Amino acid sequence: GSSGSSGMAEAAAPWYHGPLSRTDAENSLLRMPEGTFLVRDSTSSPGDYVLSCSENGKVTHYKLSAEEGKIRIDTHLFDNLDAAITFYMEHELEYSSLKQPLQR
Repeated sequence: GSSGSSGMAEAAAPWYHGPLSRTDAENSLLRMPEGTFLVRDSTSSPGDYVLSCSENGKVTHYKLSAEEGKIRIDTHLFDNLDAAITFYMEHELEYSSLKQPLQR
């Protein structure tokens, strides 16, 4: 058909970047304004995730650990990743709230 794969792609969330490293997350978010965020596979723990954020003139990283198939981050427990992202849109994370997904 077309180019064709633009249909879909496939519908991981706009903020999800897969097996991205820290250095690449940091070189993207240091170039973006504050409150730009992404989620990636965890560089220390297969099946955990990591939220990375542009905050306070730097880049930050927070673990989204798997707990009975739900998502643990700091002390908080959410049903899934999009609920954890939505919570840090309504509330501040550490230095600011989430504002926009990193482009791809």
